Amino acid sequence: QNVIDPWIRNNFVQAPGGEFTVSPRNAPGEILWSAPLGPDLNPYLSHLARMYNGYAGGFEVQVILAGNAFTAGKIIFAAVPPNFPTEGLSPSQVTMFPHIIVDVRQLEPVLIPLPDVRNNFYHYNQSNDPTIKLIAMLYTPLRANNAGDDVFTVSCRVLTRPSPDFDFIFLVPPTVESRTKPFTVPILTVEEMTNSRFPIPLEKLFTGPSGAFVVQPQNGRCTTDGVLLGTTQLSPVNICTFRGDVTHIAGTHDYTMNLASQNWNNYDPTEEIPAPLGTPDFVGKIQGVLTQTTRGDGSTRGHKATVSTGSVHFTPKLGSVQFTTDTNNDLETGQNTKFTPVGVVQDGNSAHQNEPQQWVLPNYSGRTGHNVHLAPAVAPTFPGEQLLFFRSTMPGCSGYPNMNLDCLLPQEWVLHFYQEAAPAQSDVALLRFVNPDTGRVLFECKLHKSGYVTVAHTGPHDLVIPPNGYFRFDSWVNQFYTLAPM
Amino acid sequence: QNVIDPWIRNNFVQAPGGEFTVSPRNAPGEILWSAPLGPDLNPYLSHLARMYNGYAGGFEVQVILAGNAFTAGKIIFAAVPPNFPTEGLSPSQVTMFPHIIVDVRQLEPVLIPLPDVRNNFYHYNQSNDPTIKLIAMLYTPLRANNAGDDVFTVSCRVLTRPSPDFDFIFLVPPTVESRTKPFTVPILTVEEMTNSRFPIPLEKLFTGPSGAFVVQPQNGRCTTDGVLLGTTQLSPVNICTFRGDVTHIAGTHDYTMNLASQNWNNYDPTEEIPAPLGTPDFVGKIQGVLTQTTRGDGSTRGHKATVSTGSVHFTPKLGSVQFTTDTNNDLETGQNTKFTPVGVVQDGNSAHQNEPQQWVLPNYSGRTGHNVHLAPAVAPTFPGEQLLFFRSTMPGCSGYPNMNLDCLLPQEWVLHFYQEAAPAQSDVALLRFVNPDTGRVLFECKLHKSGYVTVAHTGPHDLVIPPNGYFRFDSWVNQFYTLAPM
Amino acid sequence: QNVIDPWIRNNFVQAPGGEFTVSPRNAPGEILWSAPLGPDLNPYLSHLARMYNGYAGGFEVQVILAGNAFTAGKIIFAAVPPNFPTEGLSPSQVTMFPHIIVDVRQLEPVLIPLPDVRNNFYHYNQSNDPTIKLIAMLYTPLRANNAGDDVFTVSCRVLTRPSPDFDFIFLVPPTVESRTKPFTVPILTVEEMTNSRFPIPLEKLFTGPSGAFVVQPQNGRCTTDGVLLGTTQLSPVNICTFRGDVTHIAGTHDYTMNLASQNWNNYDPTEEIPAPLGTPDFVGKIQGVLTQTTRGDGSTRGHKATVSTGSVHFTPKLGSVQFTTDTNNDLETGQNTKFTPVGVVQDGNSAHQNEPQQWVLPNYSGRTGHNVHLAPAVAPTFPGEQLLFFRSTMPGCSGYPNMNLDCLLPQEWVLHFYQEAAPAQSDVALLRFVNPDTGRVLFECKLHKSGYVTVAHTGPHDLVIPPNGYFRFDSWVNQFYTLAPMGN
Amino acid sequence: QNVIDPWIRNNFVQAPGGEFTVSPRNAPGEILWSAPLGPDLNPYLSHLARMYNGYAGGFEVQVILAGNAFTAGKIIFAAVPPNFPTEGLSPSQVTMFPHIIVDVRQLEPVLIPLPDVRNNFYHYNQSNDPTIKLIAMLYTPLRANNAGDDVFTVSCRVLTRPSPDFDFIFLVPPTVESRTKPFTVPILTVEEMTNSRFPIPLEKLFTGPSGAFVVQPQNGRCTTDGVLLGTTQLSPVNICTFRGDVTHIAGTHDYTMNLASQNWNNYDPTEEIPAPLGTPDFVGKIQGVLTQTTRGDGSTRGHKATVSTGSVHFTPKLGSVQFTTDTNNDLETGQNTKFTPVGVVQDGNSAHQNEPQQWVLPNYSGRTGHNVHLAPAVAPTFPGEQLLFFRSTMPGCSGYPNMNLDCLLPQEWVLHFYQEAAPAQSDVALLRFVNPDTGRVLFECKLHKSGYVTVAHTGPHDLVIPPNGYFRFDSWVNQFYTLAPM
Repeated sequence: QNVIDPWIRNNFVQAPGGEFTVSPRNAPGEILWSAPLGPDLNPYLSHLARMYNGYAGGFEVQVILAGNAFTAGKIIFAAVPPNFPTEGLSPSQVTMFPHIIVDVRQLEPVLIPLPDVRNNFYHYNQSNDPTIKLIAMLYTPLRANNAGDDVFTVSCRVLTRPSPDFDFIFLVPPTVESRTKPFTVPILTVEEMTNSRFPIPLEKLFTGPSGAFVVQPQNGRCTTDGVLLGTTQLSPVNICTFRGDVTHIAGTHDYTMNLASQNWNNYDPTEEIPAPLGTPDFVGKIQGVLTQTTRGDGSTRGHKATVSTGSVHFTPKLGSVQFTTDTNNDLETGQNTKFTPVGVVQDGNSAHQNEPQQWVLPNYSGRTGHNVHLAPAVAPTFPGEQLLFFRSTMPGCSGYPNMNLDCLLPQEWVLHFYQEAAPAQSDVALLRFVNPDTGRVLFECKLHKSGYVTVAHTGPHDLVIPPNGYFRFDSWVNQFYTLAPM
Repeated sequence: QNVIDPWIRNNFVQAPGGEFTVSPRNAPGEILWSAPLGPDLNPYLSHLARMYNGYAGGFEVQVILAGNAFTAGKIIFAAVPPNFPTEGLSPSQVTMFPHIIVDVRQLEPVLIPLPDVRNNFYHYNQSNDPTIKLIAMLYTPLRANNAGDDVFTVSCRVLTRPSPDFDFIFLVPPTVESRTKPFTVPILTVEEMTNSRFPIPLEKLFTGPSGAFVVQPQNGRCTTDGVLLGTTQLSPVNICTFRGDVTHIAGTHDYTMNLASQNWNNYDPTEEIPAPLGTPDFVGKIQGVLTQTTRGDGSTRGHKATVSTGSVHFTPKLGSVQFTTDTNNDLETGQNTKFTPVGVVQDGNSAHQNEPQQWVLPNYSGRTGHNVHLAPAVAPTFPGEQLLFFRSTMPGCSGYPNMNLDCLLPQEWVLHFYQEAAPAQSDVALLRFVNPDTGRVLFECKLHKSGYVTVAHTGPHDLVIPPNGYFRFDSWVNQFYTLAPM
Repeated sequence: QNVIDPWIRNNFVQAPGGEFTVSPRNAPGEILWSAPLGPDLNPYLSHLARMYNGYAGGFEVQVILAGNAFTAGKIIFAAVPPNFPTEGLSPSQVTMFPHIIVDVRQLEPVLIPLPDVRNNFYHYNQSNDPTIKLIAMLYTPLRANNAGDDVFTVSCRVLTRPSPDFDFIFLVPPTVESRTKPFTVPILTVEEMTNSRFPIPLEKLFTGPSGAFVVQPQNGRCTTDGVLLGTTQLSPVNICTFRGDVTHIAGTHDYTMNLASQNWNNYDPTEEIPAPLGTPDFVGKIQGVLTQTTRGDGSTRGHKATVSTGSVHFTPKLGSVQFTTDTNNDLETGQNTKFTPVGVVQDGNSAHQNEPQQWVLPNYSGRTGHNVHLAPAVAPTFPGEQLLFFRSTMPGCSGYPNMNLDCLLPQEWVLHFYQEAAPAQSDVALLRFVNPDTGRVLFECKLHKSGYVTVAHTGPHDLVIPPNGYFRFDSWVNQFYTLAPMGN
Repeated sequence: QNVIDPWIRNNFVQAPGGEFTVSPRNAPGEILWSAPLGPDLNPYLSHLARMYNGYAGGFEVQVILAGNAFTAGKIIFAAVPPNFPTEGLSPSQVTMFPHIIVDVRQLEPVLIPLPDVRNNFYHYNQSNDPTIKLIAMLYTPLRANNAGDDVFTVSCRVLTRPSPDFDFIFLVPPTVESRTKPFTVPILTVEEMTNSRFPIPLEKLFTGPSGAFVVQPQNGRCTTDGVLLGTTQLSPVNICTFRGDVTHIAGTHDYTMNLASQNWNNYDPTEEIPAPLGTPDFVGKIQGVLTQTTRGDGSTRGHKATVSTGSVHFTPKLGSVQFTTDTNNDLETGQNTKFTPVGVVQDGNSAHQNEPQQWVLPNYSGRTGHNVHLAPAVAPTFPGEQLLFFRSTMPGCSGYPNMNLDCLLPQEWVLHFYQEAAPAQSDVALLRFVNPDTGRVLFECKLHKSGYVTVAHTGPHDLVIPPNGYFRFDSWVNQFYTLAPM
């Protein structure tokens, strides 16, 4: 009955993220490891279940500890009931759960049954029902000598196998439902991806502290399950463009432009979006080419145009922008018009590399109120963690613009996330940068569900990488996991 | 005849205060652990006894002593008769009792039964009748024969389970006025908590030596079981304010003030309190505003004033104080007046930042007499441990006053302790400062039941604190517990 | 497989929230009492549920009434299935469910079973899965006007016990974050509380009409769920304290102060709060002491200062406030300053006792727009009751300011509600004022979930209470509760 | 444990929506029939479940496919899992499921069991938890090898009976607010029903092409389950009337009118409605009478007036409209006024019978802005099917207006649908026009749940109707049902 290959039933395989470390710096009460029970703990089962509809049965978990006979310290493994919060658990309270105490001096592996507890006959794959969790916590601290400057840290690995009662229910076609679609990151190299906040190819990767300013970008924001945030869009050729009608302002060289949708349709200000899609999200002076499709004499138009993101008349939310040109009067109202950006310029009365402040969001509503429905601010929370920016150089036509432009996610990544709406099985995913020429790993980074990348490094540092390197997805883990220093 | 859940009777769980430590700093013969028999030895039983009125039966206790292989020592466990005092008990006299001696390197848990020895059917939960007491003493000092500069503190665990004959007698509701409400600490972070010696919000924490001065503040003192000492009072506002009758002294700007009661009555000099509640307990000049309400027309009159706590005339205990101001008129002698402090001032001729003298208690009776009913002095009792002060910056108005102010307990903590009269099962409560977003512990501090906090550190040191950190209670330990260094 | 105390299965105890009243104002068809089937309706079972994770069984419910022999009418109790709408249920249709009809004149109690029906093996404690709901409603119109006077209130009491098949499933430690903690009220006396909208102690309680003026304070607002509303802080020291930069205005004694933060950080005008935390909530002139503390020299010379809220120069939302003082030169603009409130004063050129208008909200953003993100207004709904204000008096310095000040909740109550974060089982909780010397209850009041207190009384009145009385929480009741007359 | 009548368990009856058709016009792979398991599959069970709260058990279904001997084709029946979506399911993926393939020429009924697959004891009647779904798909297109110009549409029947284990759980009264009140159509004949776009009684029915214009009326729109869309309102009188305040414009006869609410209040511009309820939705000049009641003496003043819906000033959404009259006086600006339409007028200079433009929606916001919240457009989805309009003749007053007016639904039908919120079990309801005195059927029409009627006809055609004819509901069918030609 729905027989699984006996090799699976008679062998152990590693859980996707079932590895952790115990260091002398750790204090009692810290949650070392935490994982829910389910088919995801076994990659073979996690792929086989994609063809089935429901599962029911427990697991058997094996714990492997790397230690010798000159160390002391005890770890406790407990099974938490399905609906019970684990935040703030005192180290004394965890012993009240069904628990097993392991010494770091052990050589043999530790076997732990984990039966499934439920109030229904079986679970559904799409139900996402709560399940029994397994948590490993440091009980008695680690006491051991250090080998000079290197601290002795014990390693632990977790393997899982299905119990004899584990079985699937009903058979379904494998590739119609996306709920069980596995997560995958594109394998394009860094030098080929495109910056999301401006139509410029990417240049390199940057790391550094971000506590001196508020990092709240509005472009390239998308959760890993395929949900767009802020004003992020898909097409990379509309990042900083404006489409709509134009009207000259008498007495000057200025034009008031009324925005229209990307399909040249009406735009509704009541939409719960901070600005129409493709609105720039950085204060500065943008130079581009303005082209109109005119009838009568001819459609051949196009002049150099300038947009002031900091002007009080810059109200993309209300549907009106101001354009500065060099011709007194050459356009007319009533024809479709589009603006194509070409670069960023500077004002001669301001400080160098001070106008294109990429971290300062222009007031989308002008002066009548404040911007609304903004994308959530992004900032690291764990110690020793710094954001990984995709950095590109912005060409300038005049002055000395701050050419460094940083994106949290490239346009290809957000497009791929939107296309493949793979649900997230935890709160973060472990990504390591792999060089295919030699197979080595340059560094490991965490990809949060909110759509940003963090690394373990301190201070500014420009990453040096081989051209052929690319990112590869490893496994879903929770925030407890830590990364070795780069 | 009630029945306990069969799971409790068959498994071992950790008592709340069930962990202790053995350190080289411990002298032989010290009482390492002490616990009376009762429901408090098991969290499940300590929670279930709230619904019952009596108990009868013994216990089974395991001790986990997983120490390092390089240590050496001997620990003795003994049982004490019910009425037998243990104030001055010595190791030989301990060995007179039924005893078991165990190594520090023991791997297997040490199992001990505790039959209940009593002269009646069963004990009363609401009473305090003595019963069998279990004591663990350091029979032999701990020494390590390991190469390298290391300290092998041995952490030992205690687990308890009820004997098969354990049972409860009568059923009562879990009301308020009972041995209930287990001790807890407010989850408020440091920033919002307000100072107890002056109406000023806190900004930081400090630790440092205290041998060069006598630390004996009178405000913000409260035992952990809900007892107020000295001049501590609940209201955060009535901390250094005065209210009463004012009389003008001819020929000078000074005024003589007869103190009123807390709300409107007259002060009682016979009260067993060193001073009217809300009297400052530091020698210096305090600046404030005298406010008087005239019932003739409802007009409110406010004048600047200064009070010299170090003056001879400053006698709050006798019910008469002296105020210094700049205007020697515009004040009636038949109306109630209030004094609201604003800051602290100092004489520029005197030593800068040396006049406030935060750790000097002004005499409440002037030259005649002395302070009588004072709070006990606070000093550390264990080597290498220093007090923890909650530091704020009291504002100044002239010169360079010593704005650095320290308080032992924030007003929120004393308010919570008074509101919830939680009984104390031991002398020390372990508090761990934790970061909720990270799960790690910044440091470990001991909260003595007398109402102060001690840490393990040497020399002055300004604490570094995450914004979201808060104190968490873990266990009950005695005075001889050793803390892990920061 | 588990067992509970045999005494519980053989006795009836009162359900914590099982008290309700019937009055002639109530008409047939209105729902009077409603309760889900859970362990929380039995105190011993409620206590045990904190130790276990899953209940699985029914109950036996007993009903006791208290009626005089003049009153007449029937009350119907019924059980509603797990997923059945109860809106619009006529008194005729409700009889089709399992039901009991109890006469108001019935001395003896009446019994009713509550067998649990479900499609699951057992329920979860931290979940909202629908269960059988016991309802109690009027069957025939009540007629008691002849008896006694006022509005004869007939009382009810509901007792419960577990069925023989009731049993728990999993054993878990009782943790603080369980989200099952019962709601509680601080036992602090009224005289030691702190006013939530000014740093002065409380003195008395007040009741009076509220229809002549709009009640919408922004201070002292906090729901029973621990969510802070409007512009409320935790520390009662920063109630009306401003901290930030100061700039002198040449030619006069006025100063312009730019607020930074409560932690001397950069101000954030993009926050959704109506005004910076700790701003005054009334229109009036406030007198205090402004102190400047130079870092290098500690030039801490205090100066008398006044701030006039409601004027065109009072724009806390934008980040600018005007101070009026006596010395226009003895202040350095390069150092931050703070303002310490002392009292309020009244302009003598106006009518006496008119300057402080607590209810009126000053324009936080001056002439540039109307205030936004305000706390919801508070007004009683059940006819025959009035709001209960915690009343104090501020000190005065000049003029004849209005001494009266009212706050909806004391600061200690707000702090306790924020700390506890106890979930609310209904919209109204019943609180009785209790004298601890003898244990007698003085009066009853209803604490709404929105964060205000109501008591049944008409006309202005100052409550007379012993100095050592304190509030106590008893149960959760619906809006149809007929509150007993206060009478003190 | 209740018992069903033994007659039901032993005999087969036809489900309400239990008939479908196979036609040469059907493309392969289309979902011919779809039905979830439940009481709805049997009229007796669908009536008995009104008294109960839950059910559990399977069904047995016969399919009658008595087709002609000259046809050819294959139909596949498959069972779908509970949580399995069927939005984009293809025939191969259907064959992945348990399947049975039957001919169109089959004589014996095809018998299929449907066991209930569930993860709990029983389902809730008031809920919408997914269960086993049965789908019949056209595996092979239908072709006929018969001489002669004929179309052999094959009508197929479905009968259901409950399995022996079918049972109900709990007993509840059949109240109003429940899954009750089976759908029904008023038995009123065509003549008495009144128009929804104007207060004029109907006279005829029409069918015709709709590809030359966009059919999107805003009045008389209502889904079959009791939801009002656009500006549809219940009252047959307040259909094109206005009420509010009037102001005179100096120098001209035009008046500016501020709209009031439905009864007396002020209009709310923030409402999620395109215009005040009862606003006309066709571009043209409407003639009516303005009536004003003077509270000074009770006098009533009535004047002729004309409103130009196509004018720029006609902005009902903004709360201001413009009226044109012949007398520029005799109207006060401080009293409520009502506008009662009488007919439609047109400019004789313009094209005759071309100004009313019944299928053109006037802009509710004038030149500025656009219509925002509109009802979905109506267009046929099956080849050879045309909309059915209820035609009336709106009166005129001058010139030759296009008096021909069409409405999708009469006001009685929308009133009945709103009054009785009957849930819909499918997307299409079959309505047959019948003659009660004869018993024959004049024609067959489909009533889409979006609130429109479609028939099978080509080209313009005026319906011929007996005086006593009325619409009768028969069954529920999906979108792909083919109708018998008139």
